[PDB]
Amino acid sequence: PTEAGHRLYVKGRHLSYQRGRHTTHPKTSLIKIEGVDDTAAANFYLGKRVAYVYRGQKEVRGTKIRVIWGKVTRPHGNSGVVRAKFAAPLPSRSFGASVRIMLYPSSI
Amino acid sequence: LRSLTTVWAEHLSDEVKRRFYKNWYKSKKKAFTKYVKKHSDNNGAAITRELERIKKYCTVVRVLAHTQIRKTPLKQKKAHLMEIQINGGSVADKVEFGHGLFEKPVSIDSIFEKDEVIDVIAVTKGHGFTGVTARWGTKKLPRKTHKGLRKVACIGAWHPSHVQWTVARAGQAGYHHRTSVNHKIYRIGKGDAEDS
Amino acid sequence: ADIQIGSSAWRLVEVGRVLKLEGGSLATIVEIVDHKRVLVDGPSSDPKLAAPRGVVSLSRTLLTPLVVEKLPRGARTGAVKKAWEAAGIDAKWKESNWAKKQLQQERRKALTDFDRFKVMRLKKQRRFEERKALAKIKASA
Amino acid sequence: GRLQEYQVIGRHLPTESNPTPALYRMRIFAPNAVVAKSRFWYFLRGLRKVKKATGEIVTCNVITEKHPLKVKNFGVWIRYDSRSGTHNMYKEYRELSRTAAVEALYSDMAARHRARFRSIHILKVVELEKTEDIKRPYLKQLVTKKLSFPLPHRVPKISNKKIFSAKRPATFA
Amino acid sequence: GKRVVLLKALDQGVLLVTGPFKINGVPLRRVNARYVIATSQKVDLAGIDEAKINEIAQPKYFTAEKSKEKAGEEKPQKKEVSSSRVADQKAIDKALIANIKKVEFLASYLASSFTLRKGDKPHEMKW
Amino acid sequence: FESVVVIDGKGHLLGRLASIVAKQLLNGQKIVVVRCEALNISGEFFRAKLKYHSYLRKMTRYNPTRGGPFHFRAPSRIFYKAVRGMIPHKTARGAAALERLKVFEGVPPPYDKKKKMVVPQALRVLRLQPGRKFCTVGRLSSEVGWKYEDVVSRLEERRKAKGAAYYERKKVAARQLSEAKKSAKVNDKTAEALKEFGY
Amino acid sequence: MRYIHSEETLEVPENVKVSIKSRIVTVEGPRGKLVKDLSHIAVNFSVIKKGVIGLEIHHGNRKNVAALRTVRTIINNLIIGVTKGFKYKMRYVYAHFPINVNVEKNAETGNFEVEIRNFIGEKIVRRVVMQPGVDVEISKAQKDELVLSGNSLEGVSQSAADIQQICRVRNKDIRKFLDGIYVSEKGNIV
RNA sequence: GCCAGAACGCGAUGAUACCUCCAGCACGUUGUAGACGUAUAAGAAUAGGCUCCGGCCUCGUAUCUUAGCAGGCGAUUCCUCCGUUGGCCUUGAAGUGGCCAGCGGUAAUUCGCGUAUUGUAAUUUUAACACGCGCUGGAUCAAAUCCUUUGCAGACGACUUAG
RNA sequence: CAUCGGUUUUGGCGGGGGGAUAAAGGUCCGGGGAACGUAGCUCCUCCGGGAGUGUUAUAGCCCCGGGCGUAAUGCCCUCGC
Ligand SMILES: [Mg+2]
Ligand SMILES: [Mg+2]
Ligand SMILES: [Mg+2]
Repeated sequence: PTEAGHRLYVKGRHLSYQRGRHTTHPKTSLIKIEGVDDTAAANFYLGKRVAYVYRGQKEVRGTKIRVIWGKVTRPHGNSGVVRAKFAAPLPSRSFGASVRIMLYPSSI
Repeated sequence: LRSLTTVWAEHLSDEVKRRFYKNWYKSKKKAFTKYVKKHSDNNGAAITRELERIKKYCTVVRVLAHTQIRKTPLKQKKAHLMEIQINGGSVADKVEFGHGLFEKPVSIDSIFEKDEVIDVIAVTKGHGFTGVTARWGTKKLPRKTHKGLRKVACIGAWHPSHVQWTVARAGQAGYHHRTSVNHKIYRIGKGDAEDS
Repeated sequence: ADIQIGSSAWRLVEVGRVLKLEGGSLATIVEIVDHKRVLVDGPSSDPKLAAPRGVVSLSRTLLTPLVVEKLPRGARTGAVKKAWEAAGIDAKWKESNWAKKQLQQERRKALTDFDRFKVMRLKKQRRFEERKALAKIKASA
Repeated sequence: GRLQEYQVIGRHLPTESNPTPALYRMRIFAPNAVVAKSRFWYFLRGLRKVKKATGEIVTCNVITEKHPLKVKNFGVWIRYDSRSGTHNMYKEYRELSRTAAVEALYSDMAARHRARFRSIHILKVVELEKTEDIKRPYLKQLVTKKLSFPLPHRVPKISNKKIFSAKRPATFA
Repeated sequence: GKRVVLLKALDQGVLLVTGPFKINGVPLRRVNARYVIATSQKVDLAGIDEAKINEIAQPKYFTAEKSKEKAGEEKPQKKEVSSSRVADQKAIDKALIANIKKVEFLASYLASSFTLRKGDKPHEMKW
Repeated sequence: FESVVVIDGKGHLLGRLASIVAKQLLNGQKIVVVRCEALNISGEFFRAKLKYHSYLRKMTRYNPTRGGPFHFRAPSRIFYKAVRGMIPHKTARGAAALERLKVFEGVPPPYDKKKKMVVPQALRVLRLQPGRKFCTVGRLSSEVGWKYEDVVSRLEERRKAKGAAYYERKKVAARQLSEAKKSAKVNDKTAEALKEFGY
Repeated sequence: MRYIHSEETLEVPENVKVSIKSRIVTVEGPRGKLVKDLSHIAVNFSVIKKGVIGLEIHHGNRKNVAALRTVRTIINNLIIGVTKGFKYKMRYVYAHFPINVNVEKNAETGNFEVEIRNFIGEKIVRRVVMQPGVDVEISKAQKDELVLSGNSLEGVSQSAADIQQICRVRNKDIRKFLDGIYVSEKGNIV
């Protein structure tokens, strides 16, 4: 029997919306990627697909797990945090939640 | 400080057992009925384990006291239960002192001496809802005052725009918990002597 | 004895001291400019350990146990290179534990997907032998 | 900013009364040539009555250090305006180039005497040929017999993104 | 997560791959080139006929009878594979597996699956 | 990165540790700080004491039972006041971020057997310049009304005594494992194969 | 200005053992052993040449260099203490009321206790407990004189100052009431 | 020392009827400030430390674990690793870990058989808690309140009593 | 997903021009100097140094000129991918 995991994605945390102190723009989200600590490393993940996986209370299409899809657009700041844009603005209660960063379309 | 464990001796009198009910007259008096099996079963190994715990771990030991209100001319039958701290030697000594005292009456003679200075703790005499002059001893107002004499005139300045906690207000007086200290004993009389 | 005291004798900053600059290069100290800056010259044939002559802040360098003996102050390139070769600094650095640790990091970063799998397989086989040895030691203890 | 050294030659515009006027050379430490020409007219106005409107810039080119790899001692004379008067001072620096010494002074004079670029005039910058020309204590201690010192304390360099460390770092690097 | 061998790039980002069915159970299959990682390990194709690489890279080969066989009216049973495709995979595997087995760990390396452990940073990992 | 981070509070500066911890809590990281009686504050202890006395004099005038500031005196609560001032605690997001933090005096179980992490950005041995003065939050708490300086002190001696005994067992295992590796009969070919792989 | 090197040296007699674990200085001599802690000053110790201990500070700002000479004298005082000891003489000064003094070594603690009665008309009793390791005697050679002896200068000097500070006059012109116990010469035992 | 006691702070103890409680198993959730290896215990100094006493110390860029239908069925082969049940000992800071018995499963090495068709990407629906339903094996047969009464108390509640 | 169009962001590559046609720098050939004075030598200690003489010797350094050399690098400005 196998004694290993099955993870094919990098782990990330939804930090916050794009904002300027007293104004926030839910259209864009800030995502922290575990292990990414500078802009030269955040360039690898540009364009990769990001998925926020949460649970609903009703069973639709034979499941309770729901997904919101997105992608990494550009680096943010100097510390490797990146801006991500999703199909719908990502929920505000999920600040600090965990997102999956797939290795989808790959240039390597 | 945290209470680690409690050990109860068997054969508790009804005076103790009434303290654990509000309707003792119609109850089944099941208090400590399943507990006495600890003293009996396995030669009281359950009680022995608890005593070993107190000696090894605890740093403060107290006994659970019990009054004999049936010996007083009071209509009450509930006894007042209490914790008394065993000040003295080592923790091992305190446990053997308390354990030997189980179910054994303790007289006031041993605890206190004739010329000892003690502190007396009780709840004072209740007076009900009383006014400002009785609660705080403020000066009474002149007899010309329109809306009452036994009052405080100014209950605060304009600012702070609140009535403060330091201003005398009517309310409850008496029935407060107090600890009166520095009381000298003059005599410890005997209940059997005819010349007390 | 008479006096028994410990020792915290650091590595001195001196003309001839070999520094390790950022990136992995080496450079001796040819003249001290300030208490925070030195003039260095890394005349090493190997491009990895070669450093151009210039001033570097001491806060960005790491002092090494290797010292170029009796190097004259302010010696130019060539004169430093002659002393660098005479002292055999390049050879001594190779056996240094810092180089071995640095080389080990480079080898691990260069591993590919196949190599990482092979590293797994060869580590598991090696671990099995050590597990047998340790169990025998404990049982026979 | 980071300063270059320019030589700027100026001249009054020739007129009928003065067909051939005099040439005025000057060495200026400036971040760029635009400022260097601005500094030239500022110094020439007070000195030789010449104004930019009635003058022309003959040339403005960079003087580069001849030996940027030799450690040399510099002595600088300046005048500056404090908050209550004007004072002349003399300082000494140990750098590689005359420009490097001048950048040091502007930071040194701002740190210690709170002076700014707009308050300092660089009168003269010279290279001390020997060691008995040094007249300051902070510079004499760097040219001793065999300078060799350790680096006590010297906290290590740890990545600011590595928030947590498993073991306590040792300050013996 | 599986590891497969690239046969031919067809068009519009579509790749024809097969991780030998007797190694990791990946049949002849089309995969878009954006959803793969191209490693530095190359398997020599000396022995695989390019003639049979064609006529299966030619389209409609995979979805020829999808519409014909879509029965879902009901003890479920596996959709039996067309005997033509079973023979086609068997023919290709003969040369491919023989070349693969000549490398000490390549046979086991292909049989395994790829996963990310703790501390593995894909932006830093070489392939 | 991790699941739960246990931070050894000894030797860290109160403010610099609090800011780092505050940001991690908002990002969604659960943090446990132990040995908060050993936290440091820069400057002479007299200034630290005077700063707390000015804090003690601020209290609601008309009713001290309501409205705070409710001056807490334990070292774990002095630190928690520093962190709470760095959180938007009046919102549901800031309220949840504070629920991720547990602060203790000493090292209570089960944290007595978990790895203790340090924050180099806040270590006073790295930050403060030599020759400058500093104090300890434990000493400041003691002289403002804390009651368990000695109870915690005795419990830590027991923990170190228990921890000390665990160390020889660890040393023996390390000594035995070194012997096993040297005495292991391993294939020669795989020896350099792993060596050229960096392992 | 920061100084790249400040240095002090201290001669160690051949009959004295000096130990410095980290910065805690232990001096062992004929008269006993003394321990001093100096972990509050950043200093480096070294052996220079056959019985001399070097003290150096590497980057000081004239406030650390000042502490360099202080440490040298403190360490030199430890060496003197275990070889020749310290002896303080104190004389009694009064105008009308003789000062009655009794000294006795406490059995439970071990420290000498100086008890002063009959200050200027005073009925109160001034009890002063000496620092550990200090011996108190009443001199027989000269009348009205105390003698304090010990290896530690801090212990001896602080003990002598405690006696002097407790004998202070109150609410009187101190230029007229020059009464108290005042420290005489501060030589050594040997 | 003394007064109050958080009515959303906590501990010990006694008895707990029922639509009950304890343990195990099984299934499910209109549950989750948000699992995916969610692995890692000396103490202490930092102008000094660790040690297997041989030596070592910027560096956690480390160590363990890491292959197999989300991981099958057999074979060859090695006594490693993991989980669980029972017994003994031990841990009180908000009680947790250690030796031994049995049972169960296991690539250090080498193979054979099965995967396909989810059709070119669509979360990888699987963990841990909490709760509910049910079954099995045991355990138990209680109080409080209203009411009448008391006056050490009381505006009314409340409180001290007694039935 | 592939191939395009518009806008934009971030990297990399090749080639030109300019300044003292960079200044430096390496090697060689010349001239002139000194010390934080290398060898040798003269003194006290001589475990370890200090003092003097001594201008390259059994290290070297500074200044000026000239070949290799139309050297390289660097900065700025540019033509493209
Ligand atoms: Mg009226
Ligand atoms: Mg385009
Ligand atoms: Mg050029």
